[PDB]
Formats: sequence, C-alpha cells, structure tokens
Amino acid sequence: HGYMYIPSSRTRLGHEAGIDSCPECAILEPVSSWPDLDAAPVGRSGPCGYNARDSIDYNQPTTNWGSDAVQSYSPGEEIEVQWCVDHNGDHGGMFTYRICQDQSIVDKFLDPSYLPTNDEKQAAEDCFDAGLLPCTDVSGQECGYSADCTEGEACWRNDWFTCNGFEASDRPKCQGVDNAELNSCYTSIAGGYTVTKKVKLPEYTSNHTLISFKWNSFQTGQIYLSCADIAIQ
Ligand SMILES: *[C@@H]1O[C@H](CO)[C@@H](O)[C@H](O)[C@H]1NC(C)=O
Ligand SMILES: [Zn+2]
Ligand SMILES: [Zn+2]
Ligand SMILES: [Zn+2]
Repeated sequence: HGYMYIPSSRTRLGHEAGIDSCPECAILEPVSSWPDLDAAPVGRSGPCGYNARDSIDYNQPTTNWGSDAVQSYSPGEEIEVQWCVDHNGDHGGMFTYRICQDQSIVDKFLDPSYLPTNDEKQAAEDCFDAGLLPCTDVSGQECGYSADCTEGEACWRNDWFTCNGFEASDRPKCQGVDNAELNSCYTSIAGGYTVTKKVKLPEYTSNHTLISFKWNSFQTGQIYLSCADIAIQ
C-alpha cells in the first residue's frame, strides 16, 4: 500500500484534510499488474486513484485538492519525487512518474464540476504513459532492472524505477530503497517509509498540470496510482 508524497499528491491532501482515513489504500484491483506494466485498464482508478472505502475519486478536484498547483518548478528541472509505502504489505515491484503534455486532456481532471468518465480516465492514462519520466533522464541516477523480471518480459525496462528484491537479506523491498525510519511518511495501517528518487521534468510549461505516480506489484495483481497538481513555469 502506498501513495505519492512529494510533491504532495491529491491523496496526501485528502488524508491531511481529514477526509481519507487510508491514503495508502487507493488500489486498482483486480488487475494484471505484471509483467506487462501498462496493459491493464485503469478503470475507475484513473491516473489519480480511487479510494474505495471512503468512495473518494481523486480524478476530480474538490475544496480539499486539485484547485491549484501544490508546487511550482521549471522546465527540465531535476526534482525530488517521493512516495510512501506502508510496512505491512510492501512486496516490492516497479514504479514510475508521468506527465501528460496535452493540456486539454489534463483540463478534464482540473474541474471541480466535472467527473471524468472511465473512457476519459483511460485516454488520460495513455497520455501519461506517453509522458513517462524515465529514471535514466537524470544523469548519474542508477537505473537497474527488477529482480522479479527476466529479459524478454514486458517488465524489462529501466525507464521505470524498481524496488529492491523481495528476497534480499539486506534492505529488501520498496522500503529498502531509502532504508528510512518508521513513520518517515504517514500511513494509516502500520506506518510508513519513504521511497525517494529524482526525475527530470519535461521541457513544457503549464500553470496547472499533473504528475501521476504508478506502482505495480509482481506477486499479486495490484496497482497504486496517485497524482499531484503542479506548475512548470
Ligand atoms: C500563467 O498565468 C499567467 C497569468 O496569471 C500568464 O502570464 C502565463 O503566461 C501563464 N503561464 C502558462 C504556462 O500558461
Ligand atoms: Zn504494455
Ligand atoms: Zn480551476
Ligand atoms: Zn490538447
């Protein structure tokens, strides 16, 4: 279970506003999450996530998220991106961050008076997939392959990030990436650990667009999606 932490995602804001009791519980399931990381339809989850237990659709702004950019950046800037993983239930896998460079598509996710349909969520997801921010765009960042993949499979791609191996004796799983302290970021279930990387923002301007986080599991069929409202100026 996890969600995007920095920049602050809609999910983070929904928990901090007192609405979402389990920000890490916004899950896309049942799906095939592995090895073809992009084949499963996103359904109601969309690029921003849907939290089933409080019926919270993060693809639509409310007074508590989505009105405005939470943070402003420059085109091409290399930025910190962090997600928070709950200790109970971290089983590794692969994750990524994406920016859709089609403002008219994104705009349907920025309107508090409009709820994107599942078809619109999927077209947006496709735009996000085209706008994936590769690990390898950041000079000096080490971008390895998953210990849960073999060459020839659709998971063998180092544009996505990988968690550490599940089976490692030292620093396994997603928690092992940073080896941070317990409750270094909030989760509701058992306490949270940061998972930190860098991405290079596209050379693109917007006063209000989205960065969408996606995390795919290998051992079970599940995907976690979040999105953050940002500006690139
Ligand atoms: C952002 O809005 C300001 C007006 O408040 C405008 O001058 C500027 O060009 C806009 N930037 C983008 C990227 O559209
Ligand atoms: Zn695919
Ligand atoms: Zn607006
Ligand atoms: Zn357009």
